Amino acid sequence: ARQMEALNRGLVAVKTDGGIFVSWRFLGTENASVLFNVYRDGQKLNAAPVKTTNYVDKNGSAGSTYTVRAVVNGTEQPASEKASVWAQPYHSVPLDKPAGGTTPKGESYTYSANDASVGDVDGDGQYELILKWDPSNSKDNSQDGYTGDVLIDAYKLDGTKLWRINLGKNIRAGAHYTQFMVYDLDGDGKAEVAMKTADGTKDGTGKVIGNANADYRNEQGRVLSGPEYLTVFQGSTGKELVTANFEPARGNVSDWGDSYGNRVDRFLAGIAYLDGQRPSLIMTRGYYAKTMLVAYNFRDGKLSKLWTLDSSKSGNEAFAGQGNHNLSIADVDGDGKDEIIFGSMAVDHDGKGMYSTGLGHGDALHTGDLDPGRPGLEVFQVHEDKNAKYGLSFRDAATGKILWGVYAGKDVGRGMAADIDPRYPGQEVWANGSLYSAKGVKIGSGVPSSTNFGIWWDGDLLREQLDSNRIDKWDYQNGVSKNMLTASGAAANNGTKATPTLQADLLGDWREEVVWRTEDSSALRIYTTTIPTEHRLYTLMHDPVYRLGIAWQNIAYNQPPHTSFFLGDGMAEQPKPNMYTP
Ligand SMILES: C[C@@H]1O[C@@H](O)[C@H](O)[C@H](O)[C@H]1O
Ligand SMILES: C[C@@H]1O[C@@H](O)[C@H](O)[C@H](O)[C@H]1O
Ligand SMILES: C[C@@H]1O[C@@H](O)[C@H](O)[C@H](O)[C@H]1O
Ligand SMILES: C[C@@H]1O[C@@H](O)[C@H](O)[C@H](O)[C@H]1O
Ligand SMILES: [Ca+2]
Ligand SMILES: [Ca+2]
Ligand SMILES: [Ca+2]
Ligand SMILES: [Ca+2]
Ligand SMILES: [Ca+2]
Ligand SMILES: [Ca+2]
Ligand SMILES: [Ca+2]
Ligand SMILES: [Ca+2]
Ligand SMILES: [Ca+2]
Ligand SMILES: [Ca+2]
Repeated sequence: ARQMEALNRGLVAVKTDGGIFVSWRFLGTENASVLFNVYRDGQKLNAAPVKTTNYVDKNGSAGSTYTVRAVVNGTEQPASEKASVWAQPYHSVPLDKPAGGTTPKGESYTYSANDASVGDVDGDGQYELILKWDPSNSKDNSQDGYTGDVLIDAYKLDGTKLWRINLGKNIRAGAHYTQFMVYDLDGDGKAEVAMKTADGTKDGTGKVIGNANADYRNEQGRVLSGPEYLTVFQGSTGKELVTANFEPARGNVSDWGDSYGNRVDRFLAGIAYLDGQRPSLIMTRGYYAKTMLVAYNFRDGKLSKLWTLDSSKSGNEAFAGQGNHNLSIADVDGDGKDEIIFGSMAVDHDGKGMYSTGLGHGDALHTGDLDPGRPGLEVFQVHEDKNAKYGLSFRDAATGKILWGVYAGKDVGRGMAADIDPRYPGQEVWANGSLYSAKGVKIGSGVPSSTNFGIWWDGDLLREQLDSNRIDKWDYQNGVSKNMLTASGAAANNGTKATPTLQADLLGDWREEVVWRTEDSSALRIYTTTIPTEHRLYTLMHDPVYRLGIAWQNIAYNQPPHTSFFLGDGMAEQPKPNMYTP
């Protein structure tokens, strides 16, 4: 059994024209025989216990409050936490927008709300939002220039700002720099926050790490010298718990494949259950050429290093040049322990390189049960090298064997995987203007109008699409996308990537919520679906691959999360998660 979060009922109630829509979690600790009673202000609404974890109360009002009681072995359990009614289709979390600044070159910049993650920092079973702020002069690794400070905040859903960490002048702003992990690493029931830090990083209590005044910014506005640190911060306070020297260490900038400072600063990170029971922290560096991955534990108040994979070591040459601007984490070989899907290569739970497809770097990656007729997980990936044998590859996750691929002869920058067509079993995949079945059979002539995120939003087991401030649904019979939601007043992030601040099943039933910032970053808006469903599934945060996907969603070029099992049309009934909570 794996350590997973002790979650509350996640009860939510939302005003609609047809009454109050109520939804809640089916928890990983609950059996299939569990049913529910719904109460409005202490009065039961349903004559018989309901199975599905959504309910429409036609008689409810904006002033109503709700509780749910589980019915276990014929006996009603204590009431859930109380839920009030959302007067809007989204819940707003007001933000403390940081003031703008000026760089040493006299350039002004302002802040916008950017990537988020979630963790329960106080252990009450409700997630907090951990938000990264982005200065308007943040930089790709290919670009020279100074950047504003990167700020990381924690908010409760009620709008309480718990803390701000300022990573300081020695941490450059941009997609590929700070990769922040939020997770209960030590198993006490409370999340911590881990990331790369430097001299001058200021914790949530205002304490500066290392050499407070050291300035290692070069004239390119890059930080290519000086110490580098790894810090675990307390989730509730942002206080520094432990700081160690960061590995993978920089060495020489040129070790990584250029001298101007691009390849050296290509970071990814993850949470992986390397021991099959408890989480470990993964920090990576490099992917275009030299590539390193290091694993750590944070347990019993100590940070410990577990292993290193270094492509520059004799025997590891095949593990250079393969990584994406993203990764996945999953138990692919069935031993209960997590492996790392690092673009075109994979790394075992003990840090040993498993395989490389040799197809090289790409920009999108999907690891899940894509072909439910083929035992094991599958990885769908796209490839940037115009001379790659395949521009899109669909492989056995464990062995790396290519099941099918298609030559593109060009950079294929986007690819998606989602069950959008029930006429073909399993998840469809699309890239480079074509849609395919899980078996590689081209379907029709179109593709969905986005190739970004997949989201479970409506009531059916097919997956919808998310891009920018929109949720769309694929009309598979007619081969066209149609809009389901346009979140007016909400904005996506990261320029052409057009990503939400976060997509995750963070409250209510199994459908995924979306967190988008407002245009002016004065608030985050959490949208939860009010489309009824006949289906009950365990909260996705209790799935061992989905939960890990939420932890890495922020990293570099944000990718959508996947479940460890096939969730889609014609799916088998999912088994209870094998888990315990702290
Ligand atoms: C942009 C940058 O922001 C902070 O790190 C400090 O105020 C520093 O002096 C300034 O140069
Ligand atoms: C306010 C504080 O001032 C100095 O100690 C450093 O510049 C540090 O990075 C900054 O956070
Ligand atoms: C400006 C922005 O920066 C990063 O998020 C990505 O490179 C994206 O494609 C670009 O549009
Ligand atoms: C939309 C906007 O685009 C780019 O300029 C930056 O990457 C920023 O972080 C993002 O939110
Ligand atoms: Ca909490
Ligand atoms: Ca903890
Ligand atoms: Ca495994
Ligand atoms: Ca293994
Ligand atoms: Ca790329
Ligand atoms: Ca499979
Ligand atoms: Ca399908
Ligand atoms: Ca659906
Ligand atoms: Ca939900
Ligand atoms: Ca990102």
